Amino acid sequence: RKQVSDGVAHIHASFNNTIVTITDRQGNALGWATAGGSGFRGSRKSTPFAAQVAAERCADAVKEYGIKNLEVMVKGPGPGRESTIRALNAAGFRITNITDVTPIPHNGCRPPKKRRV
Amino acid sequence: EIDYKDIATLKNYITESGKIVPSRITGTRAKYQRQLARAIKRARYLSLLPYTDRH
Amino acid sequence: RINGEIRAQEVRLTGLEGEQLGIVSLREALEKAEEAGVDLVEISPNAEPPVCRIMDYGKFLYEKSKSSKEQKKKQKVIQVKEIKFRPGTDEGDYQVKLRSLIRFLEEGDKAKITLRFRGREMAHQQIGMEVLNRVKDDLQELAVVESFPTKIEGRQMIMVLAPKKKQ
Amino acid sequence: IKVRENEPFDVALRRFKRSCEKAGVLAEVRRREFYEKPTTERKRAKASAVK
RNA sequence: GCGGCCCCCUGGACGAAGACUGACGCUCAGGUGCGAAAGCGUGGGGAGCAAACAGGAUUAGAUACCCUGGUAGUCCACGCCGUAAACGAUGUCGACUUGGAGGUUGUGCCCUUGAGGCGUGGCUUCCGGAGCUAACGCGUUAAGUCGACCGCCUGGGGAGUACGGCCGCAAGGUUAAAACUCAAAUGAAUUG
Repeated sequence: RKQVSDGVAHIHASFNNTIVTITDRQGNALGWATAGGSGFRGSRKSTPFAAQVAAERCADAVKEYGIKNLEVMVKGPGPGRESTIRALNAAGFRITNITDVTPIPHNGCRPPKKRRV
Repeated sequence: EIDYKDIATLKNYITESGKIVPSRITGTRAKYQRQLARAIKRARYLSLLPYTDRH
Repeated sequence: RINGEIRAQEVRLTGLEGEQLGIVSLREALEKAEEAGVDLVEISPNAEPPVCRIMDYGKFLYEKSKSSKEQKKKQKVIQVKEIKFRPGTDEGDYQVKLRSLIRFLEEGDKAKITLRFRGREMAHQQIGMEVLNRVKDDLQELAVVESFPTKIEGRQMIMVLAPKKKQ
Repeated sequence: IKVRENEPFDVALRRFKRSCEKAGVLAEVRRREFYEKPTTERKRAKASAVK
């Protein structure tokens, strides 16, 4: 619906997270999905197969509109990040951008220390 | 050499992002890259080249 | 059952505020959920008719998760407790062990006790039963016996106490 | 870091920019902070790889 | 111990030729100052995560190894504290003694003619001669041969504590305690 050929695909691959979100310029909700919402509770959520199944999950949740291409907000070096896009780019549509928006803070804050393992 | 007004020539020594290329690749003398880095930072202050290319 | 996985001809649909919507087509509910911009979860598929509850997706998800999670933490705080006892007991480290054991028991945790007999006690089970009685003797009003030992398994003993509950 | 990636490649080809961003250092500082140790660990590859 | 860019004071360091003073030098007992971080006093802040502390999982467990919060605290203002594996585990100053491969900094000349040689200093690493060492190793910046002057050591544990004194209300810091016990604690190097 209302093809514009430009939009945003926010993706964030974390150690226990990987998601895709679809929106246009303004940001009224269009589509999104969560790997945790796809199941895979435990150490399975961000796994590449869970990553890619959530990817085609989000894609299917957003195929209703049929617009040609968007931007991809690539974020998070967590597990996956490739099976996600590999399931996404396989949609057949055109892709416009790949951007690792993950900032480079320069002496920002002191992070935690406790974890020994 | 001691100049800073050759941003076109200076652009050869920066990355696509404009990041600071070590002499390990370029092979320039340390004295020269010192002044070059000074000039690059000052140009960055003047917004001739951005902090990074995603701006 | 999600989206097209729903197969029951008639389902019981209730509104967000709890109004009785009766039995309606799944298409209208799916359209309302899609406009509601979130995911769809069905609770009980095996019921006839299946029960469907509509609330914003992870709002209700993690609210019920909070309820279950706090109910899980309602159970007693679990470390693991086990301190051995030996008949070859000295003067004060006896009290050290006794204080450790009562400290762990006052924590209200499950019982876990292992007792090793010193060597040749299999022919001298009298000292073992006597020291066990003395444990009962020193825990007359302090501990309660659940099972009385009659058989020796290797060099230790399998026995479980019970917590004193105010009844 | 913004690039206009297209269909056929479908994978990577951003090694230079990924190395520049280098999320590993921020991941490591996320857990524990030291301020001192890496200096000792270095100066070994150059010293060893000579013959 | 010191790293973005600007503006005021600047012990140093070496290269050049010249210049004039004419021994004016070294260690320096006590004495004097500086001095990692934590911490303690009065004023503002907590993005930061974490001391304690709060919720959970855990084996033979002992507040434990991981999770979610979290106070001091770290930053500027003044004072105190003066200790650290404050180690190159090498007190300071001067003189002599095989050779090589480095970077780094500078002047002189001749082809700067590109990215050569020359004499430069200070450090840097790898070497390794002789020599020195118990060995490991060190090895023109010697742990080589000498010179001059301070500091410090005399078995182990007892013990950097007993006391006194000194300094700091504060935490503590320097001077140093025997009786008793042991026949040993050691350092480097060969087979699993």
